[PDB]
Amino acid sequence: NQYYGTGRRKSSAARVFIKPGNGKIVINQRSLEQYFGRETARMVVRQPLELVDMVEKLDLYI
Amino acid sequence: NQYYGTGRRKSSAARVFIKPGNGKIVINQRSLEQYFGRETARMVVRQPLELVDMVEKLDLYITVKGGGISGQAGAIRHGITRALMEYDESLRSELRKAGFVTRDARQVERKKVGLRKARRRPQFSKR
Amino acid sequence: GIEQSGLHIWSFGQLPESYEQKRGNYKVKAWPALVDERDSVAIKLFDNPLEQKQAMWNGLRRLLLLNIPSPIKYLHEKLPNKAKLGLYFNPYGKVLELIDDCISCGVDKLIDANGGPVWTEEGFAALHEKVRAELNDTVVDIAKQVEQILTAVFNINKRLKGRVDMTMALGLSDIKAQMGGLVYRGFVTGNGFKRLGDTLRYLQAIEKRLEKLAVDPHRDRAQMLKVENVQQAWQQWINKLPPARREDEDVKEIRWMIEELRVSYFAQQLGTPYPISDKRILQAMEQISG
Amino acid sequence: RSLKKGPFIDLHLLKKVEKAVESGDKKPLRTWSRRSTIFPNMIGLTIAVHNGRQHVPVFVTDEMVGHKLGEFAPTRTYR
Amino acid sequence: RIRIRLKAFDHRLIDQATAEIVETAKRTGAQVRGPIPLPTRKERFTVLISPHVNKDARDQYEIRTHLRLVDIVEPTEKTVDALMRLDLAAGVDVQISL
RNA sequence: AGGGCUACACACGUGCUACAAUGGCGCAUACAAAGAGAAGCGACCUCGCGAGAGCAAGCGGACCUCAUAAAGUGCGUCGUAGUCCGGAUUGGAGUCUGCAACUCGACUCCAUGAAGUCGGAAUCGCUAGUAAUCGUGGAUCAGAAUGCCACGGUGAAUACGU
Repeated sequence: NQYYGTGRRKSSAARVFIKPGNGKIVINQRSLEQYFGRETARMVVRQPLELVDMVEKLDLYI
Repeated sequence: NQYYGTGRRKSSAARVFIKPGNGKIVINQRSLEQYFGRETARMVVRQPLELVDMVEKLDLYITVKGGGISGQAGAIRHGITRALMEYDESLRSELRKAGFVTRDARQVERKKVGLRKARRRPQFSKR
Repeated sequence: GIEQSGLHIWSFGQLPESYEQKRGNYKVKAWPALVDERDSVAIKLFDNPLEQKQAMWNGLRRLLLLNIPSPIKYLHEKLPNKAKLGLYFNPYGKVLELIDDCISCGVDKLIDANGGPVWTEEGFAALHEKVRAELNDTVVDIAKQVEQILTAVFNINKRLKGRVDMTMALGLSDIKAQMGGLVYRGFVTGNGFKRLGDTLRYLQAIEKRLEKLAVDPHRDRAQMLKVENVQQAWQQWINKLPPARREDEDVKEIRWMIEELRVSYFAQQLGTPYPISDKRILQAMEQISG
Repeated sequence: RSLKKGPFIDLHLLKKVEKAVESGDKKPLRTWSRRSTIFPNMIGLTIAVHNGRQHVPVFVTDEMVGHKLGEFAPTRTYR
Repeated sequence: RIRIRLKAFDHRLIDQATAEIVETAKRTGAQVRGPIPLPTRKERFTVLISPHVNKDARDQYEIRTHLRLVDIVEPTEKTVDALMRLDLAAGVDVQISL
């Protein structure tokens, strides 16, 4: 029950793996609070989930 | 491989199953002499079978639901006259000629406003 | 002819543990047992001692309830009528078959307390006199505990039926599944005397689920994800086993392990007989995968 | 015929009747509640029941107690 | 196992409701039992049309409440999370019994 | 707040029930449709002769309840008698609703047993599932229908003709 998505930008690549959960997110084996320090980056990582209100339905290994 | 028909009548509808046999009839898991044999309409259920040939040489499991006694009997009647459709137009023609393939169109109709019943108007007085 | 039919009284003496004959060079083995006929008892041959034991067990229950002078009508007469209305809480409706099942749950409890099924008429009489002297009054506990578990079923039914929301209905579907797993046709003889208290604990956990359910789906959602994952693990593990290993008892306690896990998630004021976590269910399953 | 559980009286009529009979018969008691039932403590007393315009006085004997106040006061006057 | 019931006054509108429900259910799940129709609550009224006289001058009306069932068999969290927040129909209401 | 709208020498309207044997009564027995229900319909069990009462589920309802459809049929009986017809009226005693039933509810138990043996002048409705007859539900409504609106059962006769 593991599903796959990929994301590419200028010189970047992200692999994301979906679990049903409660709303925990881990990037590169650290939390997003000790990761990205800029709040609009927090906005752009939450905004797909916040658009379709699955924001605490799942967990996601990124 | 089973003769089948469905007949309808006033507030009633019947499912009839017929197979080649030797004369038995079963209505709602009961016998015809038990279910109509003590009152009227015990003969309308059988009579198309005596008019058509092979009167003994079939046997039939029939059921009927809804309506009263004569409505149920007429439903059985129309169901049988349909259910012999596997026997072809060679006897369907004379069956319609006797006038039995037609579904009866009569139903009890509604009470109206300002009327005691169907058409009986309350008494008109004083002119 | 040891193998007969229409039998009603243990005149068999020392019933054969095994049957053996010889044909030419080689022997032929079998296992004779009793058979329930719902009217009487028979004796039939079998080819496996375990299913022989089950068949003789069933026929012994039928023979015992026939030889005891009316424990069925005795318990019908002496049973409390408020308890009988608690039995009338049955969605199935019939109460006489429920009392039949509870008397059977008395009978296997007393046979287990006396040391299991025996082959001899002396053991038959030794168990029979005691189940006469004690069966008529030990099943009052079974009857009142079925009354209590039916009051639990009553309360959980009055919670599940009615105005329901889909955020509730996620939990209520699993509650329905647990209800179907626990209560069924003859559930008291289905689970046995040793598990009747544990089922009351299970319905206490079912009760304690709903207060957290009505205030927060999400914590309930995550814990039901945990239960769901161990449940699908249970299905995919128990469905690959050999068919005897799909019906044995040692593979049968893992459902009760999952129910104790449900207790350990939702109602820890009640407790479990032993500490249990998902790691413990998995170490159990790869421990007994064989 | 009526409530079995308690033949009816008005509360103020009950307390007026008690404060009349315990103090003795001294004044004809005027009242409106025809719905009330006559009791044995009322026997020998004089009541003045409303018929719509005035009060008809009634004396209370033994067999009054099976009947109510309203039967002894016609309000429709047919000549 | 999930008994989905719809009540409306407009049979057309409740067909577009049932079509949405059954199509989303087939889309993200399995084993629908179709849009089960039930006998309409056919509720009968008659009142007077004159304000004072004419007992025989009346008018007759009715309510046709249409019923539907769906009965999803597998209550999978995926398909119920899809079927929620997406029914959104104007003139129906919903029962979700177990 | 009470009374009155419910009175009474009378006249008229529309209906209900009868004057019976094509029936009255007892036992047994078969077949419908449609509608209602949450301050609601209210199973089952128990009490009473019953109205109902105690307990009390199920049912926001193709599930549960109202709900036993009744005329119909097979037996036994009455026997043409105001008669086992009809039930008015009246007396006692109760059941429910509602703060409360006298004016001024409905219903049940017992007892009573009118008038009435098919009705003048005249006059009404009805052309087929119709007339006639037999029950059932609803709205109003706490309680209150022989009223009104629906539902089905059996089931006609006659129409030459203007």
